[PDB]
Amino acid sequence: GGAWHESLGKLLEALDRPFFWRILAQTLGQFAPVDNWAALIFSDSSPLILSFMEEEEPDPLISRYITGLYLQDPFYQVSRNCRRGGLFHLADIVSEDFETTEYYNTYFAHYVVTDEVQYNVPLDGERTLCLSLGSESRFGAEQIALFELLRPWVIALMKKRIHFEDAV
Amino acid sequence: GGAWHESLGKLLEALDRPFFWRILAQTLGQFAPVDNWAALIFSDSSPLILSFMEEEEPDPLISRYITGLYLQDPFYQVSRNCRRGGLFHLADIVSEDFETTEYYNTYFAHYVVTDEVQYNVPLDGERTLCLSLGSESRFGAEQIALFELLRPWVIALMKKRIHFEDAV
Repeated sequence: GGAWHESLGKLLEALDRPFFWRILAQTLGQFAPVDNWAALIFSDSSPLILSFMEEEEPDPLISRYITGLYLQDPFYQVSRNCRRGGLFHLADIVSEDFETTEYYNTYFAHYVVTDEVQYNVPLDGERTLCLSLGSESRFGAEQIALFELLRPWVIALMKKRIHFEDAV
Repeated sequence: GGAWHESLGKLLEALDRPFFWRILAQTLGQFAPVDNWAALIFSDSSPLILSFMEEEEPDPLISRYITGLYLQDPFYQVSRNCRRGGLFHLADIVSEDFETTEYYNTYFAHYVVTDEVQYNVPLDGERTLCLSLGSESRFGAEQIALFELLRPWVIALMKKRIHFEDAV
């Protein structure tokens, strides 16, 4: 104990700061091999990217994701199909032709690499706030178990962060 | 473990709700004999009471506190003298004539009873956000130690709660 309370305080303190999502991903990365991350809102229009690890001349892959490739992102599709939200692991939500999509060979291979989980937080009838955590290795059952253990306050925090998002 | 993460989630979820201070005091009351509580902002004018356990025909003692008796409250005086804020325990901050003040025999005896601690969070050069936790028994060293252990995220949370206070 001890160090966890100071970690929590630093995370709560960042709730109204630009680097909040970086601190949340780094906090969760203490329990799991989080190698990349993105925070975004899915909806019936283009995804709104709130923050991501490699954020900055923008990579044309980001624009391609926003203007169409996100339609092939299994995590976007689950946001339309599982309207209660939750915690999703890549292997549980892919179609069989996932590996044949352009999304897989362009955006995914670069920004996610191997495995992914996402916290999905419905914001209203149309919008879903999502925190994607990617790994160059695999998230195992012990990591998924941890993500579920922490989920009560992860999703509470995410929902409260919306108040300090200006694009929203 | 386990139950603590759900407690934290319920507290973070309440951050924009009227009952936030009640949930914070009840969360801390799991570690200590918190029998009463109040959240308030001290300044160079009258105290602004944000929430308190017995909140509701108002007790004329509350009005008396706000219009003058707070000047004899050792926790108000420490907010003027210790401008970094912190965690304060009653016995460490009283004057010797504390027990002879009207405040002691009227407001304190009713609303606090025996012992008190307060988290003090400076808001600017003049205002101090305070969470008072009172007990009909004494807070011992083990309880003070706990309050200090949790303090990093208690005060981070308190500061963030200001965004959802409308009177402010």
